[PDB]
Amino acid sequence: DILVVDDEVDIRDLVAGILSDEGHETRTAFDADSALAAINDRAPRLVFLDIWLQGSRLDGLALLDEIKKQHPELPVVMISGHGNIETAVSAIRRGAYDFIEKPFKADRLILVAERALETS
Repeated sequence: DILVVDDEVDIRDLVAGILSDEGHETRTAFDADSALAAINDRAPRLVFLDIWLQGSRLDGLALLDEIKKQHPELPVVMISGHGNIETAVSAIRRGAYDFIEKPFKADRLILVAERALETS
């Protein structure tokens, strides 16, 4: 499976839509509790995780740490905004595979998803 964790419904729908159109089965979550429950239900192949997760008990990086602690082999790709490159590089230092910055194109998203799925 491939889990998309983002409180921003528009970006989450766009990401899930692009990946589903490419032939991947997608699952969505909107915070730390919904994401952790979805992974414990069935471990996904890949996770796309928003760096903020506004309204969540745990923000994107605090959730990344939790996912990495519980599932070290599970690749996590961050999704960030303009001016967040230092937070995205901090996420890579903490185990994130990569990051994608908004506004992003579909081919870029599929490429990073592809690249993350090969390292196994």
